[PDB]
Amino acid sequence: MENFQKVEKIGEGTYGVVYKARNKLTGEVVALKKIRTEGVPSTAIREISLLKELNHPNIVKLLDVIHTENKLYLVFEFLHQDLKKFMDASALTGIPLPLIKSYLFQLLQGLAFCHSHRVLHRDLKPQNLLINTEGAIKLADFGLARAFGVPVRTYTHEVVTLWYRAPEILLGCKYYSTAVDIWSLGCIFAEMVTRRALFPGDSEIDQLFRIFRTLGTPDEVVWPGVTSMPDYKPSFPKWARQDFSKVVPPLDEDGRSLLSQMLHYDPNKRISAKAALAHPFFQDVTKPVPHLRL
Ligand SMILES: NC(=O)c1cc([N+](=O)[O-])ccc1NCc1ccc(Cl)nc1
Repeated sequence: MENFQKVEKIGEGTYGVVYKARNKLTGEVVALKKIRTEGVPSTAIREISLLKELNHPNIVKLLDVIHTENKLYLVFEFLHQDLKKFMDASALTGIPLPLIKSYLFQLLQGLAFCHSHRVLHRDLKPQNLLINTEGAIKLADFGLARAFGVPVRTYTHEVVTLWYRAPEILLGCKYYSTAVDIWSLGCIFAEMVTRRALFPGDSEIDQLFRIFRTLGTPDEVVWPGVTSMPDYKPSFPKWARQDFSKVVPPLDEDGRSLLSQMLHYDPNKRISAKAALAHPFFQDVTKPVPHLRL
């Protein structure tokens, strides 16, 4: 590192390996992601560079985009833990409702900000949500999907998680909208509540059918235009919708109501982040401190 000092290898992101590193000069501790290939598309560097100006308290700060030696590195502010690890650590007792609500409220503020600036995430998941000791939670990797390209694999034959993908993406829609992020966040909200992934599909069709088995196979009534989607097949089985009370028990009606609006099939009916922030569920929102063991 011409200016760093790898503290250790965090993990293996969807784009490349991620390291915790310390800037030798400033002494700042950061997350360094080496991006995956043979020249680095100039189209990508310009788009990524624009994300440096996208700051909000609930968005992981992109500190630098380094294009040198024909390689691409992204330098991000560092946070000590992700929501996936936190949920596993809170598996026995569950994350307290006040903290679940605080986190959801903060993530929606983060999404409202990105979306108002025409920036989508497209691949939200527990591992991309970072938390600190102060009770803050932040979204990591916003806009990388568009700037770069389709995921599929990390960089070393690793299985892409489809659990949080919106149905319109699974049905082959080529144009993503802000709604895909709201869907993923609804899936995460449900998971924090029940302590089990809502739709743990192990293939694109299994993912789609797990959604259908729970929310009902969509039709033209609830989702105008669904039967004309690229990958829609008239042969899809027709499952009846399950009662929401059985999906995320023992969540209260305010919570179930908000979740139902975040999981509407029609992306156009799906609630926006701005509107979700005003939902009665957040009437008593607070900002608790989590018990974090680092
Ligand atoms: N910005 C970051 O700090 C960060 C970035 C990526 N990533 O993919 O670019 C992954 C995890 C991250 N932190 C959470 C974390 C998790 C585990 C450990 Cl040991 N230490 C920190």
